[PDB]
Amino acid sequence: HSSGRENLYFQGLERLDEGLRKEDMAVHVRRDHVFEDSYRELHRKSPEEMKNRLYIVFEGEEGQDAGGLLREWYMIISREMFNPMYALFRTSPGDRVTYTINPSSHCNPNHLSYFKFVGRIVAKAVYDNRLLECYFTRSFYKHILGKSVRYTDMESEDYHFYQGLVYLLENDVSTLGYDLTFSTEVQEFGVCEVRDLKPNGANILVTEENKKEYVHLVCQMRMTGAIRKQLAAFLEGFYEIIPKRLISIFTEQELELLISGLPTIDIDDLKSNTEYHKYQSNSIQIQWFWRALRSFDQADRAKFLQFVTGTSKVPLQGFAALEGMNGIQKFQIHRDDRSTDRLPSAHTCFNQLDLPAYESFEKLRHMLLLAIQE
Ligand code: NA
Repeated sequence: HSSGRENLYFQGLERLDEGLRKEDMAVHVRRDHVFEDSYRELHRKSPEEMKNRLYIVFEGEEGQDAGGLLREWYMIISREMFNPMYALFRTSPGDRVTYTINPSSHCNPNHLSYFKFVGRIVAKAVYDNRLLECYFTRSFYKHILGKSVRYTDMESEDYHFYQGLVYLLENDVSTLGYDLTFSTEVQEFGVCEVRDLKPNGANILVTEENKKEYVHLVCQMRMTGAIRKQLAAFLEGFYEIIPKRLISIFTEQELELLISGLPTIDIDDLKSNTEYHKYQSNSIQIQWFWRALRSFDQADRAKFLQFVTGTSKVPLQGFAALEGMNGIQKFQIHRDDRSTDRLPSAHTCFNQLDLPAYESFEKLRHMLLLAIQE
């Protein structure tokens, strides 16, 4: 990552700055109105204007340290961005801690422009190497990167539908008893429609050799169909500061770490807050697991967390506060029992690692690491 790519990205960004001389720029804001005043103050700016040094003025409160204020301000925008009152962002039902665009955002009639704005902010922060406590779904990170969602990502977004997809994948198409079509229901702006996944989609049956393309098409549609206009607006704001070709250098895991930064994983904390199914605390590959995880630099530790959890966010209260689809859910490890040439797999909504009974430490370590990236 730092092995070349991150650094080209800075090189390429600095090259667009060539001959841009930045200014200082006021943000006049009231304390109880920080978010909306900030919108009013910045949304009509140009992208180039938006690359200026911000300094923030809190109306009618005593003169303060500019640096401390800007930091304070970014923190407020971070939390207020995700305030349910604006109806912009909604939590992952699987991962509880992560956010995407709320399909019901249209009840705020400014939502479209607020989405462009929040896009500009996120990208300004990244541009200026300011870290935000913003934690999105991996599907959302994939959207910024222009990367397609895999059916896997559906487990924490729509459990029943994901279960539907798995069933279709593992079964013969006439074994279903019913037959599917190249179309799904979508509720955009409150309105329900059945959208085709391709021309004449509604009249094209899914078959044994259709079903992969079907699964691909339906996930994209399901994940972005209600969201289209909001995403476009977000992506508009973001790409105006960081061009799409530049940001696309990163993977989805990397992108997240870039915005919010690298998390700290206290392994005594995590270990003290782990559950086991089929394995015991002292099963040999559990001991091997802990030994393995501890041997990871913090890059790989963070990526492992993303893998098993669906986010890089460590809870403020520690891993005893770890959450999942069914509520409070500790990290847990199961022995899966399928063949040993599998990689380990995760189901993030249950904060769950499925770990095969590997024959040796070195094999487990090597195999876990593989699972952590591709
Ligand atoms: Na999770």
